[PDB]
Amino acid sequence: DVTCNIKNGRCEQFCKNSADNKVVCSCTEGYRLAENQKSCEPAVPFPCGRVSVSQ
Amino acid sequence: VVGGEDAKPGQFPWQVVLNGKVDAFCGGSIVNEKWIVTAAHCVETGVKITVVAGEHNIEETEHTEQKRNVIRIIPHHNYNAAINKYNHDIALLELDEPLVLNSYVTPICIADKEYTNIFLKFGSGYVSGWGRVFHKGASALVLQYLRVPLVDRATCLRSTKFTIYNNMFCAGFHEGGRDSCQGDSGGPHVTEVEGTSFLTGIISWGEECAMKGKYGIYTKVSRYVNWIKEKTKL
Ligand SMILES: Cc1ccc(O)c2c3c(nn12)CC[C@@](C)(NC(=O)c1ccc(-n2cnnc2)cc1)C3
Ligand SMILES: [Cl-]
Ligand code: NA
Repeated sequence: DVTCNIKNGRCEQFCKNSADNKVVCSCTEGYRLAENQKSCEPAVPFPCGRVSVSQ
Repeated sequence: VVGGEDAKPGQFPWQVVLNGKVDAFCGGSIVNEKWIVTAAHCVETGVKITVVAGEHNIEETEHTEQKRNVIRIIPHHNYNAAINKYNHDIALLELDEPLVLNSYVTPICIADKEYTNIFLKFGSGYVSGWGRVFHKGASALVLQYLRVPLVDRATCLRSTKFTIYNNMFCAGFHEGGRDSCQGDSGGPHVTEVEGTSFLTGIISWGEECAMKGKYGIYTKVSRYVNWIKEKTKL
Protein backbone atom coordinates (compact mmCIF):
# COMPACT_ATOMS: atom_id res chain seq x y z
CA ASP A 1 0.00 0.00 0.00
CA VAL A 2 1.55 3.29 -1.20
CA THR A 3 -0.34 6.51 -0.59
CA CYS A 4 0.39 9.94 0.64
CA ASN A 5 -1.40 9.21 3.87
CA ILE A 6 1.11 6.43 4.73
CA LYS A 7 4.53 7.81 5.67
CA ASN A 8 3.95 10.69 3.23
CA GLY A 9 4.38 8.20 0.34
CA ARG A 10 8.03 7.98 1.51
CA CYS A 11 8.44 11.43 -0.05
CA GLU A 12 11.00 13.60 1.76
CA GLN A 13 8.93 16.78 1.34
CA PHE A 14 5.67 16.66 -0.63
CA CYS A 15 3.48 13.85 -1.95
CA LYS A 16 0.68 13.66 -4.51
CA ASN A 17 -1.36 10.55 -5.12
CA SER A 18 -1.09 9.33 -8.70
CA ALA A 19 -2.27 6.38 -10.84
CA ASP A 20 -2.03 2.64 -10.08
CA ASN A 21 -1.27 2.74 -6.24
CA LYS A 22 1.65 5.10 -6.82
CA VAL A 23 2.63 8.53 -5.65
CA VAL A 24 4.52 11.44 -7.15
CA CYS A 25 6.92 13.18 -4.80
CA SER A 26 7.97 16.80 -5.08
CA CYS A 27 10.03 19.44 -3.36
CA THR A 28 9.91 23.13 -2.53
CA GLU A 29 11.49 25.86 -4.71
CA GLY A 30 15.27 25.45 -5.07
CA TYR A 31 15.28 21.65 -4.77
CA ARG A 32 15.06 18.89 -7.38
CA LEU A 33 13.46 15.51 -6.92
CA ALA A 34 16.34 13.03 -6.84
CA GLU A 35 16.87 9.96 -9.00
CA ASN A 36 15.51 7.72 -6.13
CA GLN A 37 12.16 9.55 -6.78
CA LYS A 38 11.68 10.40 -3.08
CA SER A 39 14.49 12.64 -1.86
CA CYS A 40 15.04 16.37 -2.39
CA GLU A 41 18.42 17.66 -3.55
CA PRO A 42 19.56 21.28 -3.80
CA ALA A 43 19.22 22.79 -7.26
CA VAL A 44 20.48 26.32 -6.41
CA PRO A 45 23.54 27.56 -4.44
CA PHE A 46 21.62 28.56 -1.25
CA PRO A 47 18.36 26.63 -1.06
CA CYS A 48 15.80 27.63 1.49
CA GLY A 49 15.60 26.21 4.95
CA ARG A 50 19.03 24.62 4.97
CA VAL A 51 21.87 25.13 7.43
CA SER A 52 25.12 25.25 5.47
CA VAL A 53 27.58 26.95 7.87
CA SER A 54 29.62 24.38 9.76
CA GLN A 55 28.06 23.78 13.18
CA VAL B 1 13.40 33.77 24.36
CA VAL B 2 13.36 32.44 27.90
CA GLY B 3 15.01 29.10 28.55
CA GLY B 4 16.72 28.93 25.19
CA GLU B 5 20.33 28.53 24.02
CA ASP B 6 22.72 30.66 21.99
CA ALA B 7 22.44 29.95 18.29
CA LYS B 8 25.66 29.18 16.52
CA PRO B 9 26.57 31.39 13.55
CA GLY B 10 24.44 30.44 10.52
CA GLN B 11 22.20 28.10 12.54
CA PHE B 12 19.00 30.07 11.68
CA PRO B 13 20.07 31.90 8.51
CA TRP B 14 16.50 32.98 7.73
CA GLN B 15 16.26 35.04 10.92
CA VAL B 16 16.28 38.79 10.72
CA VAL B 17 16.12 41.50 13.33
CA LEU B 18 14.18 44.75 12.80
CA ASN B 19 15.48 48.21 13.81
CA GLY B 20 13.46 51.40 13.94
CA LYS B 21 13.11 54.10 16.62
CA VAL B 22 14.32 51.30 18.96
CA ASP B 23 16.93 48.82 17.55
CA ALA B 24 16.26 45.04 17.72
CA PHE B 25 12.58 45.48 18.65
CA CYS B 26 11.09 42.54 16.69
CA GLY B 27 12.15 39.64 14.55
CA GLY B 28 11.32 38.52 11.05
CA SER B 29 12.11 35.81 8.51
CA ILE B 30 13.56 35.95 5.00
CA VAL B 31 11.02 34.92 2.37
CA ASN B 32 13.34 35.79 -0.53
CA GLU B 33 16.10 38.27 -1.31
CA LYS B 34 13.59 41.18 -1.40
CA TRP B 35 10.95 40.20 1.18
CA ILE B 36 10.69 39.68 4.93
CA VAL B 37 7.69 38.26 6.84
CA THR B 38 6.99 39.55 10.36
CA ALA B 39 4.11 40.40 12.72
CA ALA B 40 1.83 43.30 11.79
CA HIS B 41 1.86 44.64 15.35
CA CYS B 42 5.61 45.28 14.94
CA VAL B 43 5.27 47.59 11.97
CA GLU B 44 3.21 50.42 10.62
CA THR B 45 3.18 52.35 7.33
CA GLY B 46 5.21 55.57 7.66
CA VAL B 47 7.50 54.43 10.52
CA LYS B 48 10.96 53.82 8.98
CA ILE B 49 12.37 50.30 9.46
CA THR B 50 15.67 48.65 8.61
CA VAL B 51 16.24 44.89 8.50
CA VAL B 52 19.46 43.12 9.47
CA ALA B 53 20.05 39.64 8.04
CA GLY B 54 23.05 37.47 8.88
CA GLU B 55 23.02 38.72 12.49
CA HIS B 56 24.22 36.71 15.45
CA ASN B 57 25.61 38.92 18.23
CA ILE B 58 24.00 42.41 17.97
CA GLU B 59 26.96 43.98 19.81
CA GLU B 60 29.80 42.61 17.65
CA THR B 61 30.51 43.04 13.93
CA GLU B 62 30.84 39.47 12.64
CA HIS B 63 31.24 40.20 8.88
CA THR B 64 28.04 38.41 7.88
CA GLU B 65 25.41 41.12 8.56
CA GLN B 66 23.46 42.70 5.74
CA LYS B 67 21.40 45.82 6.49
CA ARG B 68 18.56 46.86 4.19
CA ASN B 69 15.97 49.59 4.20
CA VAL B 70 12.26 48.73 4.08
CA ILE B 71 10.50 50.50 1.14
CA ARG B 72 6.99 49.00 1.54
CA ILE B 73 5.06 47.54 4.49
CA ILE B 74 2.13 45.26 3.69
CA PRO B 75 0.07 44.34 6.77
CA HIS B 76 -2.41 41.57 6.06
CA HIS B 77 -5.57 43.18 4.60
CA ASN B 78 -7.63 41.81 7.56
CA TYR B 79 -5.29 43.25 10.20
CA ASN B 80 -6.99 46.01 12.30
CA ALA B 81 -5.20 47.07 15.51
CA ALA B 82 -8.27 49.02 16.75
CA ILE B 83 -10.18 45.71 17.06
CA ASN B 84 -7.37 43.38 17.98
CA LYS B 85 -3.63 44.17 17.84
CA TYR B 86 -2.94 40.37 17.65
CA ASN B 87 -5.45 38.91 15.07
CA HIS B 88 -4.26 38.41 11.46
CA ASP B 89 -0.94 39.46 12.99
CA ILE B 90 1.26 39.20 9.91
CA ALA B 91 2.98 41.62 7.56
CA LEU B 92 5.42 41.68 4.66
CA LEU B 93 8.35 44.09 4.28
CA GLU B 94 9.82 44.87 0.87
CA LEU B 95 13.58 45.64 0.88
CA ASP B 96 15.10 48.49 -1.12
CA GLU B 97 18.05 46.48 -2.46
CA PRO B 98 18.05 42.65 -2.53
CA LEU B 99 19.91 40.65 0.09
CA VAL B 100 22.91 38.65 -1.17
CA LEU B 101 21.99 35.08 -0.31
CA ASN B 102 24.73 33.00 1.30
CA SER B 103 25.27 30.53 4.11
CA TYR B 104 24.41 33.19 6.70
CA VAL B 105 21.50 34.78 4.77
CA THR B 106 19.16 32.08 3.49
CA PRO B 107 15.36 32.11 3.04
CA ILE B 108 13.00 29.95 5.08
CA CYS B 109 10.98 27.47 3.02
CA ILE B 110 7.25 28.01 2.77
CA ALA B 111 5.11 25.04 1.81
CA ASP B 112 1.59 25.20 0.43
CA LYS B 113 -1.37 25.65 2.82
CA GLU B 114 -1.95 21.91 3.24
CA TYR B 115 1.62 21.00 4.02
CA THR B 116 2.30 24.01 6.23
CA ASN B 117 -0.60 22.74 8.38
CA ILE B 118 0.66 19.13 8.25
CA PHE B 119 4.06 20.37 9.41
CA LEU B 120 2.54 22.31 12.29
CA LYS B 121 0.71 19.11 13.24
CA PHE B 122 4.03 17.29 13.62
CA GLY B 123 3.93 19.10 17.00
CA SER B 124 7.44 20.44 17.51
CA GLY B 125 8.99 23.61 16.17
CA TYR B 126 11.86 25.98 16.75
CA VAL B 127 11.50 29.63 17.70
CA SER B 128 14.34 32.15 17.71
CA GLY B 129 14.97 35.78 18.51
CA TRP B 130 16.73 38.54 20.41
CA GLY B 131 13.85 39.19 22.82
CA ARG B 132 13.85 39.17 26.59
CA VAL B 133 15.60 36.23 28.24
CA PHE B 134 13.49 36.62 31.43
CA HIS B 135 10.02 38.07 31.83
CA LYS B 136 10.56 41.85 32.22
CA GLY B 137 14.31 41.15 32.03
CA ALA B 138 17.11 42.01 29.66
CA SER B 139 17.16 41.23 25.99
CA ALA B 140 19.57 38.85 24.32
CA LEU B 141 22.79 39.90 22.61
CA VAL B 142 23.31 36.54 20.92
CA LEU B 143 20.42 35.07 18.95
CA GLN B 144 18.49 32.59 21.12
CA TYR B 145 16.64 29.47 20.00
CA LEU B 146 14.26 27.02 21.55
CA ARG B 147 12.27 23.93 20.63
CA VAL B 148 8.62 24.31 21.63
CA PRO B 149 5.90 21.61 21.48
CA LEU B 150 2.46 22.35 20.12
CA VAL B 151 -0.14 22.66 22.90
CA ASP B 152 -3.61 21.24 22.20
CA ARG B 153 -6.37 23.81 21.65
CA ALA B 154 -8.41 22.93 24.78
CA THR B 155 -5.39 23.42 27.12
CA CYS B 156 -4.50 26.74 25.61
CA LEU B 157 -8.11 28.01 25.79
CA ARG B 158 -8.26 26.99 29.50
CA SER B 159 -5.00 28.93 30.17
CA THR B 160 -6.11 32.48 29.09
CA LYS B 161 -8.97 35.02 29.44
CA PHE B 162 -8.41 36.15 25.80
CA THR B 163 -10.11 34.29 22.93
CA ILE B 164 -7.63 32.31 20.82
CA TYR B 165 -9.03 32.00 17.30
CA ASN B 166 -8.33 29.00 14.97
CA ASN B 167 -5.76 31.03 12.97
CA MET B 168 -3.49 31.00 16.07
CA PHE B 169 -1.81 28.18 17.89
CA CYS B 170 -0.11 27.76 21.23
CA ALA B 171 3.22 26.25 22.05
CA GLY B 172 5.29 25.81 25.18
CA PHE B 173 5.64 23.64 28.25
CA HIS B 174 3.32 22.64 31.06
CA GLU B 175 5.98 23.71 33.61
CA GLY B 176 6.70 27.07 31.92
CA GLY B 177 10.39 28.09 31.91
CA ARG B 178 10.78 27.91 28.10
CA ASP B 179 8.99 30.40 25.86
CA SER B 180 9.20 33.19 23.35
CA CYS B 181 9.05 36.71 24.98
CA GLN B 182 8.72 40.41 24.26
CA GLY B 183 11.08 41.41 21.44
CA ASP B 184 10.76 38.02 19.72
CA SER B 185 7.48 39.02 18.04
CA GLY B 186 7.51 38.69 14.29
CA GLY B 187 10.19 36.04 14.31
CA PRO B 188 9.88 32.52 13.03
CA HIS B 189 8.36 29.35 14.31
CA VAL B 190 9.84 26.67 12.01
CA THR B 191 9.41 22.95 11.62
CA GLU B 192 12.36 20.80 10.46
CA VAL B 193 11.38 18.29 7.79
CA GLU B 194 14.22 15.91 7.06
CA GLY B 195 16.84 18.68 7.42
CA THR B 196 14.89 21.45 5.67
CA SER B 197 13.12 24.04 7.76
CA PHE B 198 9.64 25.31 6.85
CA LEU B 199 7.87 28.31 8.30
CA THR B 200 4.91 27.17 10.38
CA GLY B 201 4.21 30.20 12.59
CA ILE B 202 4.88 33.82 13.35
CA ILE B 203 5.76 34.65 16.98
CA SER B 204 2.91 36.88 18.20
CA TRP B 205 2.30 37.28 21.93
CA GLY B 206 1.81 35.86 25.38
CA GLU B 207 0.72 37.10 28.82
CA GLU B 208 3.79 36.47 30.98
CA CYS B 209 6.87 34.93 29.43
CA ALA B 210 7.57 31.39 30.57
CA MET B 211 5.09 31.55 33.44
CA LYS B 212 3.81 28.07 34.41
CA GLY B 213 0.24 27.74 33.10
CA LYS B 214 0.71 30.29 30.27
CA TYR B 215 1.88 29.60 26.71
CA GLY B 216 3.25 31.43 23.77
CA ILE B 217 0.67 32.39 21.12
CA TYR B 218 1.62 32.14 17.44
CA THR B 219 0.05 33.07 14.12
CA LYS B 220 -0.65 29.97 11.95
CA VAL B 221 1.26 30.62 8.72
CA SER B 222 -0.82 28.07 6.79
CA ARG B 223 -3.73 30.54 6.72
CA TYR B 224 -1.55 33.15 4.92
CA VAL B 225 0.68 31.16 2.55
CA ASN B 226 -1.24 32.03 -0.61
CA TRP B 227 -1.06 35.73 0.28
CA ILE B 228 2.67 35.53 1.10
CA LYS B 229 3.42 33.69 -2.18
CA GLU B 230 1.37 36.13 -4.24
CA LYS B 231 2.80 39.27 -2.66
CA THR B 232 6.51 38.24 -2.62
CA LYS B 233 6.74 36.60 -6.11
CA LEU B 234 9.85 37.93 -7.96
C1 LIG C 1 6.11 37.52 21.80
C2 LIG C 1 5.71 37.15 23.19
C3 LIG C 1 5.66 35.83 23.62
C4 LIG C 1 5.36 35.49 24.93
C5 LIG C 1 5.07 36.47 25.86
O1 LIG C 1 4.68 36.17 27.13
C6 LIG C 1 5.11 37.83 25.45
C7 LIG C 1 4.87 39.04 26.06
C8 LIG C 1 5.00 40.04 25.07
N1 LIG C 1 5.34 39.48 23.86
N2 LIG C 1 5.41 38.14 24.11
C9 LIG C 1 4.76 41.49 25.29
C10 LIG C 1 4.80 41.76 26.80
C11 LIG C 1 3.94 40.77 27.60
C12 LIG C 1 3.87 41.21 29.06
N3 LIG C 1 2.59 40.69 27.03
C13 LIG C 1 1.71 41.70 26.88
O2 LIG C 1 1.92 42.85 27.27
C14 LIG C 1 0.41 41.35 26.22
C15 LIG C 1 -0.79 41.69 26.83
C16 LIG C 1 -1.99 41.46 26.18
C17 LIG C 1 -2.00 40.89 24.92
N4 LIG C 1 -3.24 40.70 24.23
C18 LIG C 1 -4.32 41.52 24.22
N5 LIG C 1 -5.27 41.02 23.48
N6 LIG C 1 -4.80 39.82 22.97
C19 LIG C 1 -3.60 39.66 23.44
C20 LIG C 1 -0.81 40.54 24.31
C21 LIG C 1 0.39 40.76 24.96
C22 LIG C 1 4.57 39.36 27.49
CL1 LIG D 1 12.27 18.07 -9.78
NA1 NA E 1 26.89 40.93 14.84
